[PDB]
Amino acid sequence: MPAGHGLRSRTRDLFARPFRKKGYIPLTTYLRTYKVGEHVDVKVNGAVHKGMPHKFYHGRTGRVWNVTKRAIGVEINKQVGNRIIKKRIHVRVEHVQPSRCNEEFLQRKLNNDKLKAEAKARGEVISTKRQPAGPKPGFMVEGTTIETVTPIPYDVVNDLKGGY
Amino acid sequence: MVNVPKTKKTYCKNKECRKHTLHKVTQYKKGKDSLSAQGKRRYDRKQSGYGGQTKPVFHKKAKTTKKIVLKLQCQSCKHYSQHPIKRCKHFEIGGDKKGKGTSLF
Amino acid sequence: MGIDLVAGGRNKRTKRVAPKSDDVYLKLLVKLYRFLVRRTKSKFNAVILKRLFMSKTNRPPLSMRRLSNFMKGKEEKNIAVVVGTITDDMRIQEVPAMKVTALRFTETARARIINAGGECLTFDQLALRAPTGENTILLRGPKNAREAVRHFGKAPGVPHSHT
Amino acid sequence: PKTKKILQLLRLRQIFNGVFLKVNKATINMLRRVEPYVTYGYPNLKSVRELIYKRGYGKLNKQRIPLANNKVIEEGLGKHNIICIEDLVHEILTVGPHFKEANNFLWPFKLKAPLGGLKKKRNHYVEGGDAGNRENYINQLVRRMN
Amino acid sequence: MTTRFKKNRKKRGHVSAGHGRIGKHRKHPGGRGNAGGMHHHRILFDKYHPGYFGKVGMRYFHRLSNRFHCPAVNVERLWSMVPAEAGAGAGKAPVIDVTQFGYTKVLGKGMLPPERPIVVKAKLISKVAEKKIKAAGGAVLLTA
RNA sequence: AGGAGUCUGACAUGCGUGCGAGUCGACGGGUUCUGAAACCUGGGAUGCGCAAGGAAGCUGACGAGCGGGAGGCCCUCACGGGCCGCACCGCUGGCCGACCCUGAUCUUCUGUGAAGGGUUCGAGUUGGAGCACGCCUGUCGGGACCCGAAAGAUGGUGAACUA
RNA sequence: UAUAGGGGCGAAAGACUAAUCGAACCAUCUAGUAGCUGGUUCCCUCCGAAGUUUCCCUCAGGAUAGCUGGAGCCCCGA
RNA sequence: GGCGCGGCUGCUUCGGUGAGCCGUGCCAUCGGGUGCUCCAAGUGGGCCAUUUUUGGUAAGCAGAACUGGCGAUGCG
RNA sequence: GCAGGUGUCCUAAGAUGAGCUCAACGAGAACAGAAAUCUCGUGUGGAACAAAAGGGUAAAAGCUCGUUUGAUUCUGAUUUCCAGUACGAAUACGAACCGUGAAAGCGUGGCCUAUCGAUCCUUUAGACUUCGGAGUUUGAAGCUAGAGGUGUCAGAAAAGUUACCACAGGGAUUACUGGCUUGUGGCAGCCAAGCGUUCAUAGCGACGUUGCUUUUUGAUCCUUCGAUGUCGGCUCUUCCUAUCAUUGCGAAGCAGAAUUCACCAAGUGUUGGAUUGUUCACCCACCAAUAGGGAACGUGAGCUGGGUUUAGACCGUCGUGAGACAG
RNA sequence: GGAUGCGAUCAUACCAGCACUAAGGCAUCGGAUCCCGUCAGAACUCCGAAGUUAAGCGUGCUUGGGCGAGAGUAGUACAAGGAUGGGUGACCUCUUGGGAAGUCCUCGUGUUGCAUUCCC
Repeated sequence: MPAGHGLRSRTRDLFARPFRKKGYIPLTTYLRTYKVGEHVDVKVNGAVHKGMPHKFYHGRTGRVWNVTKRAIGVEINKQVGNRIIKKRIHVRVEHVQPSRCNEEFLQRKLNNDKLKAEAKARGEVISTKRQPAGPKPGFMVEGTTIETVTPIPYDVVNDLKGGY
Repeated sequence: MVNVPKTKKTYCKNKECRKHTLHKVTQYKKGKDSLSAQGKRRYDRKQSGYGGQTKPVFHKKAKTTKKIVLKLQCQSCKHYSQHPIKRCKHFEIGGDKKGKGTSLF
Repeated sequence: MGIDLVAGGRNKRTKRVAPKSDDVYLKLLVKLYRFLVRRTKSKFNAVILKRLFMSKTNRPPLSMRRLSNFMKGKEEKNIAVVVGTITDDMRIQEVPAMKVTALRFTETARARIINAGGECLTFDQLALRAPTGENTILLRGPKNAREAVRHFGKAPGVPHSHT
Repeated sequence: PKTKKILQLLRLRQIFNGVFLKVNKATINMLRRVEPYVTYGYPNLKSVRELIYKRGYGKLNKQRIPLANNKVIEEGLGKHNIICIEDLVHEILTVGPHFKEANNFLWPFKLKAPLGGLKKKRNHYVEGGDAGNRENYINQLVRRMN
Repeated sequence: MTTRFKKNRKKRGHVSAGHGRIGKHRKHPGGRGNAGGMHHHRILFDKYHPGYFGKVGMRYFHRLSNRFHCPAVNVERLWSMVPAEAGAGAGKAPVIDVTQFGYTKVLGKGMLPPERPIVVKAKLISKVAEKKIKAAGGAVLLTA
């Protein structure tokens, strides 16, 4: 028999829910709409049957790239093997969960910068960190997106895994 | 096998309406003939009586299984369409009628 | 020893004097730059040197048009450094002046630039009178342009999707 | 290969290479995927002198020419503090302003095989072996690795 | 491995389209037609090259417009015009001249960019519904 | 001692050099040495280009930045920022045919053609090119690195053996 | 002294047709063709394999990536 | 990365909103392990050990996974 | 490898909206058991969803009712296909166009997790294009899209024998000797139900259980296919011991006495014949007893040549036949 | 301090049991000519206040069996890295970083966001 990827094959978390998550999901997830650059998990609710990606994707965190009507496009990168590319996944919001880690982070960034302003008008710590930031030119982003998606086509793990 | 009405309503493909109207279903074969085709390449290319590649008429052949097999012909404009792939066999038609519900008898 | 350090032996070695420069006059020019480079401020001449060693995939035609829009008076008619050659392809009544320096020009390009202004300079006269190599614009390629990146083989080669 | 990648991250590219590391549980969780393959611990102030003196080598902007007399008093870079030998050994082990990045040495100590040997290599500190964490015995071992 | 017919690969450029794959352009019909007879050629040059060679084209007379700005019949500026059926003027890239071009066909966005005062001239053969009514007159040029 | 990548074509390349929006030269004649060959020249041959689409009609524009990041200047010089600016890549969107839709002005046989949009495909700018030979390397080819079988086919020679 | 090559001759074994017969011998086509076996001749340097995946009348091969290596061009990365 | 100013836009009551876009100013424990292009190679049949396996009484079995080595690695 | 499905069946077994909520068990209904039906109470996913498995869902995705046609045309970003490779399939759109529906919306085929076919040709669809003096009819040629064969499913037009054979190769792969294994085979130990009049152990001894040998069989595929000569036999050398006899022993259900079991022990013996190619085995008289097991099944540069195992031929069986059989 | 509408957390929001939205801030309730509907106002639904608190909605309590969560009590299984560590062997073992489990006690018979906003 040739190998494949039976798209539906091996599915027990990927479609089963705990006792505590069984029954119909409240429609608030169905309603939730996101902004571009939101970081969101993909991880199906099993008790919704439509708008799902292909099951292997579950437990990866993606960036909301754009939206088409009802379902959203979220960008992810595949993993393991050889030379692997960024891929975009079409998923409704029933299977897509906002990252609390990212909110926490955003907050921890503001806290940091409230302090940066306070400590640069009357305070001292660092010095060296003040020298980089102040120079920089910025900005957004797609040069460095192509930079990201060229080493994650990884090098040595690919040859290591390419024979055994 | 299938109830399919011979008489249905559908959208036109065609650019004289380009909206919705009544359409008539029929199963189709003719063949050609008057010879300009493969039929000529064979007539000439006999060439020691060799039919040759005029046979892929055989293998002894048989697996059974189709797609819908239609042309739906407008009864109000003559512009009318064939349909896209999904999986049938065999196919019933007559003037339909019906797989009628409901029965008490 | 390490494996790291063996990979460290496997970096480049870019290094090359090209296999031949049959022109002796180019062949002397390409050496001159390692004496002058570490002996002046001139980063530019040090860049021209790599690009007049290594390749034909690197040696530039520049058209009078490709000077002409691109020099346009807001770095105010400096010295235009063309590593390979100028080519004759434009009519506008061409350049706003100009000191252009290259390995080679065509005779039509030589004629048209000097009758617009300045001089078509040779790179050696450039090295003599601009040894610092500043107020100078490195302009430019190509072989990197539209025809031909990987667009080879027969009928090509394509955006890509497949090829 | 995952641990070999960690031996490179600490830089350690050959046997009897050495690199100094800082103070944390987090660093020793990192180190304890490397534990059976290394020995580690604090060497004293003198044993870091009588290893910096023995086995220090030069920086980038040249090759290495070494941590020998002249070339640490007058040579060696430094923008943080005074780069010089006696002064650096206190600043690194006193662990203050930019001295986790003064190490940032130049870059691995190339240690001699130890004088009179180990007690056997396949064993940890508990069983009288060499591998693992041990303050006392590291300073013994580096004064053998001269 | 070799006999250069076991590692080689193969002998003639096949297994390549059918069942293995890459390469040629492959799997053909497709249009075919017209024959070797009623066929080519229409000679075609964009109006920017006559504008290259206006100033140096000093075998073409200047006239009502200023000395740079020349009437030029493009049929007698196009190399390989005589074995061509007709000479057509194509409209790419600017004209910055006050020319008068004579053609056997011209593009609509071939007059229009050199609108910049011009007289764009059909030759008799541009129609080509013009009277070779047995008669006499006009002709096509001949040269190697 | 002999004994295996040959020969050149095509198609694609690498490296190099002459001219560079064309380049490119047979054949003849003219002329020395030489059976050679050379040189001048008409310039065959009209490729690949110079722009494209597609069955076929027949049609056919070149402006922009944005980011990183080459470098000059202004400054002000321990530091340092501001501007332009183009390489090059990534990213954006309009255009030119083909398809599909709305089409003015209007011409008023007939249809051309401003404005504007969708869509994929190919094309054009800041993604502007070549040709020529030489020298390379591949592919396919011709026996195709070399040897290596039983074969199949054509036309002759054998009934001095043997039936 | 007849009968000559899928032809002859056979009291028929596939026997026999000049030491050659389930198709004579010779010469030619011919340098057949071989996913098969064998062999393929001077030095050194830098880096240094694959024995895996899809397709394939496909599994003693092709094909296409995967694994490599050179040559150019540029200035992140755990 | 964040903010403000100004234009333009959207979808969804002649209805409410942000988001997008452009323009302009302001303010912010490692250490070359490394990107892109052309052209080429044997392949395109392995082995073993360790760990986790599945079949098989087992096997110097068969067949995977994860890795290090032999193949292609000397020297002790 | 285990387990098991799809190559169908469906214009309602789709769509939507309102309205309802189970399977099932107890209790109740003359007759009815299969008894529906009718009622009440309890009733959360155990029911129901055509179809595997699995997972899903309770004013539903399930039920009921009406209506409806979107199983419409054209386009596709992207996922799967496959990390870049096609058809397929999905997951959405927009454009055109409708429905239901209060409408928001839903509706891009079947609860979901997705349920198949290029290439020439032919078929038709729609409009338009085109076939070489003009002119006019006829067909052709063609774009774009759908349906007709490929289940050798990323696409050939297609039966066997050769024991008359031949060739290139392979120990990449069989028979075969060798090697590994040791289920099978041989032999042993342990335990000792039980039987031996009574008595586990004179003897016999099941179940179960642990081993040893490598000499039967099986397994594997490491070794050889530029070649390892086959079985059986003979002769000739040598060995093992799990000993058949002989020596010395112990026990007995050892009175003698024939014996029965077992211990030590390999020195020497272990035969001659009838059938069969046989090995093996059956039989006969012998004998003290006529033991078993290895040495490439010891032994073909020793023999033999009966079998196996070429080319000839018969019979039976099978096959239309060539020809085939662990006949 | 809070009953009434729309919801979030969807096993801390149960089964079961005992007080309470309430003289003019509900549901039972009455008329069904009616729109609506059924077979049959029972449901459904136009209409509407005489009764009722008796419920349902929901408010004070009950842990009872259920369970989230945690506290002791079972460091026990299990497993990553490493050992010329042991054992005839299946197997164990030290070291390095980790470590469920049943019983008992306990907390808990809601929580949260928008409404209409109310008797005191």
